[PDB]
Order: sequence, then C-alpha cells, then structure tokens
Amino acid sequence: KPNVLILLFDDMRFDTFSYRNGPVSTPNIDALANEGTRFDQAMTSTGLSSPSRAAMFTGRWGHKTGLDDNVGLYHSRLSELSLSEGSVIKRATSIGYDVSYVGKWHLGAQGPALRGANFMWGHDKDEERNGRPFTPYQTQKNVARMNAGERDKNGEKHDYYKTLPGTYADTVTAKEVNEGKLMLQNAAKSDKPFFGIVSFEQPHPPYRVPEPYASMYDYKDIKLPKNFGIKRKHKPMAQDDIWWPWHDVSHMSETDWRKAHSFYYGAIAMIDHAVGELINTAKEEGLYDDLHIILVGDQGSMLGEHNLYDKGPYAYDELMRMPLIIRDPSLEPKIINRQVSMLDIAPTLRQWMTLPLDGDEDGRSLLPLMKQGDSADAGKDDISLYAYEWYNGGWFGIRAIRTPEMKFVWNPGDSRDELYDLKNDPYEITNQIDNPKYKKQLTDLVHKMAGELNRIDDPSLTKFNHHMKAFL
Amino acid sequence: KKPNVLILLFDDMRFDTFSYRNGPVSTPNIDALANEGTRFDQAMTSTGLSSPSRAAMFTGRWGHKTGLDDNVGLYHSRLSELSLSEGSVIKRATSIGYDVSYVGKWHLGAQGPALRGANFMWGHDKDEERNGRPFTPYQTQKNVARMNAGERDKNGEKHDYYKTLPGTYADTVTAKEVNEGKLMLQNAAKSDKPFFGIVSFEQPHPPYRVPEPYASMYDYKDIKLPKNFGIKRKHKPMAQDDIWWPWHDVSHMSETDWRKAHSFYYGAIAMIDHAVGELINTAKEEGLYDDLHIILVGDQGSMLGEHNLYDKGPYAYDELMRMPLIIRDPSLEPKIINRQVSMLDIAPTLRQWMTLPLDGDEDGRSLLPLMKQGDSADAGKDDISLYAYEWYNGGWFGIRAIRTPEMKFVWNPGDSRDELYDLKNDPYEITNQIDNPKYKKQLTDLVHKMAGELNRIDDPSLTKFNHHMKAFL
Ligand SMILES: O=S(=O)(O)O[C@@H]1[C@H](O[C@H]2O[C@@H]3CO[C@@H]([C@H]3O)[C@H]2OS(=O)(=O)O)[C@@H](O)[C@H](O)O[C@@H]1CO
Ligand SMILES: O=S(=O)(O)O[C@@H]1[C@H](O[C@H]2O[C@@H]3CO[C@@H]([C@H]3O)[C@H]2OS(=O)(=O)O)[C@@H](O)[C@H](O)O[C@@H]1CO
Ligand SMILES: [Ca+2]
Ligand SMILES: [Ca+2]
Repeated sequence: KPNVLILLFDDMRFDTFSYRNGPVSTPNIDALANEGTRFDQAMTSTGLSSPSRAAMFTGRWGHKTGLDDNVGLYHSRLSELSLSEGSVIKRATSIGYDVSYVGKWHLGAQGPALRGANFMWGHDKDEERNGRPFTPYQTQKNVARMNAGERDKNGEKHDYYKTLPGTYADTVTAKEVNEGKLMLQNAAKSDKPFFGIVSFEQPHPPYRVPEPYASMYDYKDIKLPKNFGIKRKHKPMAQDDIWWPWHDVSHMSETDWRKAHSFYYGAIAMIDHAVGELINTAKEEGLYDDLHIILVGDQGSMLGEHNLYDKGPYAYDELMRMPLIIRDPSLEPKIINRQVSMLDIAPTLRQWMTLPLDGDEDGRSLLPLMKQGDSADAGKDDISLYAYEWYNGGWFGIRAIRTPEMKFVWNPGDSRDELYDLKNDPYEITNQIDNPKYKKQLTDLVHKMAGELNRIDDPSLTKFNHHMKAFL
Repeated sequence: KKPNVLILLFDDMRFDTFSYRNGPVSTPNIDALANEGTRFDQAMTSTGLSSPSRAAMFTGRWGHKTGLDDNVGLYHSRLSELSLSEGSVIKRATSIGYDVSYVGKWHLGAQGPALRGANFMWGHDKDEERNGRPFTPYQTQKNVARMNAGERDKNGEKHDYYKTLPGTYADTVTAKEVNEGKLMLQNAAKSDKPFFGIVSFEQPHPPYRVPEPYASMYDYKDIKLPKNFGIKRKHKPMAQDDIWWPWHDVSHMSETDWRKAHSFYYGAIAMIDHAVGELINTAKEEGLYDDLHIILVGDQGSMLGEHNLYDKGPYAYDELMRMPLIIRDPSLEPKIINRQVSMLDIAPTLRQWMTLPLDGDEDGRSLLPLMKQGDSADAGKDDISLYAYEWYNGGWFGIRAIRTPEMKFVWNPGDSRDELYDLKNDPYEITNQIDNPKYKKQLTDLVHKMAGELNRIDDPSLTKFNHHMKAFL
C-alpha cells in the first residue's frame, strides 16, 4: 500500500509555470513535473470549486453525487456533499490508510473528519453544518466604490489584487505548509500507510500576496494574450451577466488587469516556494523516494481573456484547462499530450491504493498512460467532457466536448451554442456555430457529445436530442 | 345541470388599479362584474411569475408536485413544458363532456391546450414546435445599454418600459383576442354541450404598449406615486439588487419615465375594461350571460417602481404577490371576501362548479363556501396565504412567504437575509424588521405557521427550513 500526497491548489491555471514555458520561474514544481508524469492536456470537470472537488474525490459526475454547484454561497441550494458519498477518503480509511487533510475542503463543514480523516486544520474544520449561504454584501459595496472611481490602499483594488502586510511566514499558505510538514513528520513515525491531502487557498482571487511576491513581477512588463480586453462577439448571454459582484469589470483599467496578472504571478511564485518546503520535508523524513504524488489545480482563472475575471458559467481553455502532475516513483517520466479529466483522479487513486469499488467510475485510471505514454490510447478518440450545470444558484446545464482541434459548447439555457476552431483560433475569439464551412465538424462534435452523455447516463441527453435534432 | 364557465385571465394585472377598488382607472365593465359576483379583495397569487402561477391555477397543485416551478422557454430556465401527465382542469373538463376552448397566452409549453383536448382557437403557443431553444433577450440587453448611455427611443419614450403603438384598438393583439373570444361565445351558443372557455390576454404585460387614445388617456404629470416609490432598499435581500432580466436595470429611469410607466399601464387597464365589456356584451347577445359562471383573475401583479423595482423578480412584495380576483356564480348574492385566498383555490372552485374528477391532490380549497356565506365561512381559522418563488428564469431562490392581515415573513434560503414586514404599521413594506427583537413573538408565530404550511403541502424544503429556523424548533 503506497504512501500518497495530493497537493491541490484553488484556481491555479495550466500555463503559468516555467516547465510550460510560462512567465513565472517555478523550479520546485518544474522538478516534480520532470520526475513524474506531466498531463499537459488535463481538463477539470467544471470551472467551479465544489463540483470540481466532488468529481475529484468521488470519481463520479455531479448528476450522480448530487454535488453539482458550489456549497454555502448566494444563491446555491447546496450545503454539503452527502455523507452517503464516502469519497476516496472513507474508501482509503476502510483498508487501513491514515488519512489527513489540511486546508480548504469546500464540500461541507467537518466533511473530511466525518469521512474518517484527521482534519488537522482548515476553514471547514469546526464550522456548524447547514449554515446560511455566504451572501457577498461586502464585495457588492466594494465594487460599487470601484464604479464610483474610488481605489483602496496604494491605488490597488482589493476585490482583484492586494498587497498583504507582513511576510510569507504570516500567510495562510505558510500555515498550510507547516500543517503539511507536521503531517509528513507524523506519518514517518508510523508503520501505517499514509494518504495526505494539502488543499491550498492560493491562488484564489483576489490575488493577495505579501512582499516581495507582491512586486516580484512588474505590471508594466506583463505580456497580455490575444483574447485580453476584447468585446465578446456572438457569445452566449451568461458571459455578460454580473453573477458575482466582482464580475463587473466595467471599471478596470489596463493597469488594473496587468496588476491582476502581476499579483497572480506573485502567488504562483509563492506557491512554488511552498511546494519546495513540503517536498524538502518529505526528503528529510525519508518519505520522498517512495511517495506517490498528485499536483493539481481544481480549475483555472480568467485574467481578462474575453474581458472576464475569476470564473463563471463558460468553458474557455484558461478556466477549463488544469495543471496536473502525477508522480509514480516506479515509472520513468513522460509527457502525456492526450486529454485527461478530473474524473480520472479517483480511478488513479483506486489503482495505486487498491481502494474498494463504491459504485461507478465515470473516468479511467491514468496508470496505463503513465507507464506507456500517449500510445496507451492509440486508436481512441482524443476528447474531454466538461460540465457547468450551475453557477452559485444559476442553472445553465452547460456541456462542452473538446478535441485537439475543435470545441463545441452546448448552452441549453440559451439559443446560442459555441463552436471554436482551436487550431486556427486557440484564443476562442470567433464563435463559428452558424458558419456553414464548419457543418461537418459541428455534426461530428454533436455525435461525440451524444455518445458522452449516453456513456455517463446524463438525463440531459433527452433535451440534447431535441436541441440537436437537425443532426440525428 | 353542468355550468358554462368563462375565465378571463390577464398577464401582470395588479389588484389595485380598478375604480371598484378606489383605484385611479375608470373600469366600469370590470366594476359591473365585481358588483354582480364575489369580490376576492385579498386574493394572492402562488408565485410572481407566469408559468408557475398558471400551472398552479390550472392543475391545483404546487410546482414541487407538478415539476412546473419556473417560467418555460426563457433564458436561463431548465423548463420547456408542463408534463402531458398533468392534464389540468382542461383534460379533466374534456373527459366529462365539456367543449374546452383556449384563446391567447398558454405559457405552459407549445400546443399545450390542444394536447389536453381543448380547441386552441388562437395564441402564440398554438402552432409552435415543442422543446424550442429558450428565448434569450439579446435585443432587450442592447436596448438597455442604449438607455444607460442616455438615449431615448422614438418620441422621448423608452420602449422596454412604455410605448405608443401605431393605429387603433382594432389593430391590437387585444382586439384579436376579443374577436376570438366573440367567436368562442357564438360557437358555444350553438352547442348542446357544456362550455369551458379561457381567454388569456397578453395585456397588461410590460412594456406598457397601447395605441391612442389609451396611450395618453391618463396624464403622466398627474400620477400619484406611492410612499415606497423610488426608495433605496435598506436591509433587503441581495436578489432584489441583481439585474435578472436586462430591463431590471432602472438606474437610467427619470421620475417622468416611472410616471409614464404608470400612465401607459393605466391606459392598458382602460383598454382591458373595453375588451371585457365587448365579451360580456357578446355573452348577453348570445343568451349565455344569465347562466355563465365567470372567473376574472390576473396571474400576478407588476412593480411600477415600488422599492425601485420594475416588472417582477424573486421577491414577495404586495404589488406583485396580490392579484385581482372576481368569481361570479349567477345563483348567489354578491359579496366582498376580505379573507385571504390563493391561486391554488381556483382549480378546486372549478372542480366544485363542474364536478371534475380527482386527478390527485388539491393543495387549495374551494371558494364556494366563502362565495355563499362571506368571510364568516372561515371563522376560527388562521387567515394566511402561502407564496413561493422557487425560481426566476433559471435562478434558484427557494423563496417562501407567509402573509397574515398584519404581518409577512419571507424565507430567502439562498441568502443569509430573511424579510419580516409589519403590514399594519408599514403596509408599503419599507422596513425589514427581521433583526428587530421587538418582533421576536411575531417572527416565532410566523416561522411555526410556515413550518405547518410546508408540512401540509409535503414541500421537501422543510428539512432545510428546520435547519435555518432551528432557534425556534
Ligand atoms: O466559500 S468559498 O466559495 O470557498 O469562498 C468564497 C469565495 O469563493 C467564490 O468566489 C467567487 C464566488 O463564487 C465562486 C467564485 O466565482 C467561489 O470560488 S470557488 O470556490 O473557487 O468556485 C471567495 O471569492 C471569497 O474570497 O471567499 C468566500 C468565502 O465565503
Ligand atoms: O415567453 S414569455 O415570458 O411569455 O414572454 C417573454 C416576456 O415575458 C417575460 O418578461 C420578463 C422576463 O421573464 C418574465 C418577465 O420578468 C416574463 O414574463 S412572465 O411571463 O409574465 O413571467 C415578454 O415580455 C415578451 O413580450 O416576450 C418574451 C418572449 O416570449
Ligand atoms: Ca477553485
Ligand atoms: Ca404574468
């Protein structure tokens, strides 16, 4: 029974790291990438926290678990992942793993402890279950101030980017690391197999770091991508609406957007130091050599691509794509360019740990890809499936199917679907849905989506067959 | 022995406009119906939204039982139609030998009246394909952007709020709904079979669009704006702030725009009164009126700037929650009912008139006892109404309100902030007393009445309610 460490980050994009030729120097994450299996085309299940995490830890889609929206926020109906979903946590506990959890759970108060883990520390540890949804009255007042032309300390906008007082050592990140360190030290003192999860608040917006991370990257030198700052042309209505109060960016200057980038870059550099600290402790404790590691972000974050901030009910690559590294110490490093899913994590954990089955696996184990490379999946369609059922009590029922060359997004709460040519338009600027030159590719993607919805027993397949009846 | 039944169903018609309610619009034909029938002066809709209110009206069951708990066919609702397994009063009436005819807005899924055995004579929904793409308001969004840049439409108007239409009464959708109503009554007079007619008027749904002379009949300059007009919402839930539909952004509205919204609305009500007179006169000419069993009702009210709100949204304020209701039974003396009644009470009233067979639960009660006996039918019973706002066009809110003559408690389970209004001292619902310890006793009573109502109708949200209200339990 191998020891397992999961390093799980909140809204960490795929593309920032120096190992991806990104603008931030990340030597410790780069070294883990180069020792392990790089999943360079990993996709999350949903660009939202609780759904992405329920998918990750159960191995089933939201329509099967019931966990299809964030919990505990205006105006979601949900409070917690059902305790009937044990997750990999209860399954690992059942076969003799000591499970430990540090940091943000976001699947209901006390959730890791209720499923048999040592919940060492985190926001969710000692909260009462079934709390009133967190309604963002303070964010609403602050964004009204920004629209009235006000700024916070030093010209900053604290709903987007913020210089924190003190040092790295005073940060929540330093505490997540210190608990990780204690988890590793304690595990080294037991004969018993260990399953450790460290869920970091970083780099969740607003992008908040102390010095020197706050000024490490000069806002004036940021390279803004081709889809930065644009008017959304023929895009669905849900991309326009102010779902969360900070989604009003009408007040944001190019300088505000550059600082969003520069402070995000600071957070990634601060994450790299944190990863280094935990890896080095694991080495000092004689655990690193045999440690089975997953480094993953629950989803990406928008830095003004399509004039969007944070995340919302959409499928653009900057949110849908996730960083993923899985290190099996028995295997030679490889780079997987075939698309993989957040639904593939739990099966990977299942094959490593010999977890008992607790029902369906909607994904597949990544072990064959890790051993054999992209050749494991030769012959097979290269597709990913993404859902955005809900955003914080708004229902959208969104589904996207992504090939290496094309993305089809179904928006059943709109009349307007999306079709992107990822080969000729990788920044997803032009919606080709009504473009007759793309009929053959649309038709192919509609059929692949109907196949995926059937495979996972999505009850929205009926409505899909109605909306897409021009193609069956 | 089985009575002829006519329903006149209006879209977003408020309770308070009519001259019989001492309202600002002269409505002699509705006034005459009110005087010959039973006035339900404290009628409440089930929901301030169209499809849910109409599913409740026609099935007699709450949306958690029918599945019809949001508008159909709109950004970004999940719904397209009432299940065909809900036959409604239409299928029930058909099965016992009623000729059922439907004119105008159904809003419960394309061809719905015809699938349930009605003659769907005319209406938006009559010839549509089922399972259509939701109508996404791209044009209304672009219009409201223009209004935010300080633009106006033709003649200084704002066509998402109020509009002078070209032509005359005779060119209007209302005139067509009336002509089809006239043909329904003419045809019914030729039949041995009992008749169940429904005329569902588009008016007076915003934007408030009428031809002359209705467009200028009421002078915007003379409108009396109520005490809750134009205010900053203090300690109100967040759902009242958000721009759910693009025209809910009223940051651009002048006091004159709001007065014109009133004055054009008043024009629509005067044009509705003419329409009602037309149909009542046809029914008298056809020798149907003397035995005709009639319901006049609006599916809900409409906000004209109370709490700085326009149209409707996920809230429970009286101007939206209250509905006009008149039920005329020709065998009975006129009465005024001040006891609260619900949209859930329509179907049971139809069931007792028509002897419709049971098709499952009735979440309301028949209004025949109140129509015969007056308010004292209910002596020794709590005077309550129950209101839900489960969804607004794909936003989930799960809202529930309990209203007594003196108090309203609104549960907002998608928020941390509930509402509590003293309707005796604050009937404009300006002050949220939820956190006011002087109102602990009234809150406690209303929480228990709500728990009882949720239990009575088997609402699955009762579990969450018990968690949110555990300080009571
Ligand atoms: O409770 S949390 O959602 O974990 O934290 C919130 C809030 O997170 C959100 O931020 C906006 C609003 O909904 C989502 C995002 O669009 C959610 O992010 S997600 O968890 O990554 O899906 C966060 O912005 C604020 O700083 O803290 C609150 C804590 O109540
Ligand atoms: O499809 S309809 O809803 O019958 O008509 C709509 C629109 O009505 C709506 O207007 C806003 C958006 O949702 C509701 C209201 O807040 C809805 O009104 S309701 O049906 O009474 O709940 C209507 O104004 C316009 O004429 O047509 C559109 C599309 O048919
Ligand atoms: Ca996240
Ligand atoms: Ca209506």
